[PDB]
Amino acid sequence: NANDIRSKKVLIIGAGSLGSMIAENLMRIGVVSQGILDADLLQTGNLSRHALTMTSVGHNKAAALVEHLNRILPDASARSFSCAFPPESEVAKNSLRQYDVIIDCTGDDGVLKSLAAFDWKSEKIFISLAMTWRAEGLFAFAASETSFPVTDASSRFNASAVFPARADDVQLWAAVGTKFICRVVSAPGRIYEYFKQMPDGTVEKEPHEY
Amino acid sequence: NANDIRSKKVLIIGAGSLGSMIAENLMRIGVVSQGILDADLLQTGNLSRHALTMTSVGHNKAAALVEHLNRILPDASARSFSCAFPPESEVAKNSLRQYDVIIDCTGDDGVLKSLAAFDWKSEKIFISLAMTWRAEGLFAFAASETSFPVTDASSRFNASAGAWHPVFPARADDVQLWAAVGTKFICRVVSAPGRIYEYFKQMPDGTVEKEPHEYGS
Amino acid sequence: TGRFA
Amino acid sequence: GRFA
Repeated sequence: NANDIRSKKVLIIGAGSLGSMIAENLMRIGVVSQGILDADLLQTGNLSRHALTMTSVGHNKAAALVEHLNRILPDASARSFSCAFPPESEVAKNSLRQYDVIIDCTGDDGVLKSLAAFDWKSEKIFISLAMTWRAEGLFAFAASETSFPVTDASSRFNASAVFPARADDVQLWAAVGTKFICRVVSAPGRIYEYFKQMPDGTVEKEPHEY
Repeated sequence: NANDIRSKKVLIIGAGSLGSMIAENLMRIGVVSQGILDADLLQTGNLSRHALTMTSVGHNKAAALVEHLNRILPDASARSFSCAFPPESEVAKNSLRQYDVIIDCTGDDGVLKSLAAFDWKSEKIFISLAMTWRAEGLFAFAASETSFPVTDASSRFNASAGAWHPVFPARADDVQLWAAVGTKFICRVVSAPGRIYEYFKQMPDGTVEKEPHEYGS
Repeated sequence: TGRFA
Repeated sequence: GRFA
């Protein structure tokens, strides 16, 4: 059960299109101890490819997502962080250090660097997930380290790098990405996979051979 | 325009795991005129593989799903049918006959037979979507007819026939995967209607394959 | 065939 | 960067 994600405290950085859908999937399978970190408001333009609805527009994305997540299962125990990463409070920093699995769903290079500069104080499972801009592909990176390996993650993304992304595109990658997360936590290590979707929704894969 | 699902009236029979997620996907892409038909109440056991939350436990699945769908877009116009198919009311039957695309998401052979015996009164796009037992695969059938071809659909189905592995019970991520693939199937069928059958399979390495093979190696 | 939705 |  030390390789069961359901027993892990999981932090999701980024409560946008991909992160919100991944968080919902993880909650439904029983990952009840989730932290959601996002400083930005949910915008009406987001709803074409988001987990939430108009009732959350204008609210903080993390707080609104957590309210939703905690209504999915009786034992849901999601907590919101409405600050940017990294927090300023040492209290907030210690709160983030309690999580076992750190999932970056921002697509932001600045967040990759912040993860590497943050002092996590112990070994974490790090996962970074993001899509190409038309959602034709999914970058999937994982590492089990005391510090996030930004240099390796960047080189993997760079080596891998037809209409606007729709809800079905993002839900497809949230599902693939949820399965990736579960596979990583079950057998942690240095892992990189790049997925591509075909027009009929089939999915091909190219893993990196370390 | 005439092949654009967003301009079509779409009926989804079955507001369970797969139907609820497909309905949400279709609303987010702009399919505002949806009908949802289901006689059952949402129960706590459904929550691990559904679009809805605990706030809908004890409510009719179709009525609750429609309330959710209508909160997604300002022009959403989802309507619920809280009954089994077919409805007894002739007014309700005529309401169902107004839909252009009829999507069966029940996995129930009795519903396929009912679809074929119902008098739709004009040509429809019929779609039948369902997963295998452990969600290892997805059955995807479509026809453009006045009467649903139950015999051909059944023939195609029979011919094809950690906890993340496809060979484990179905989880939310499994249903979302097939709701996504199924939504794409729905869009492709309506864009180019005809008799189409495809069988999808998810693999342990995360990939998704189709029979017959079309794209890639 | 067993089908589920 | 990337899209998420």
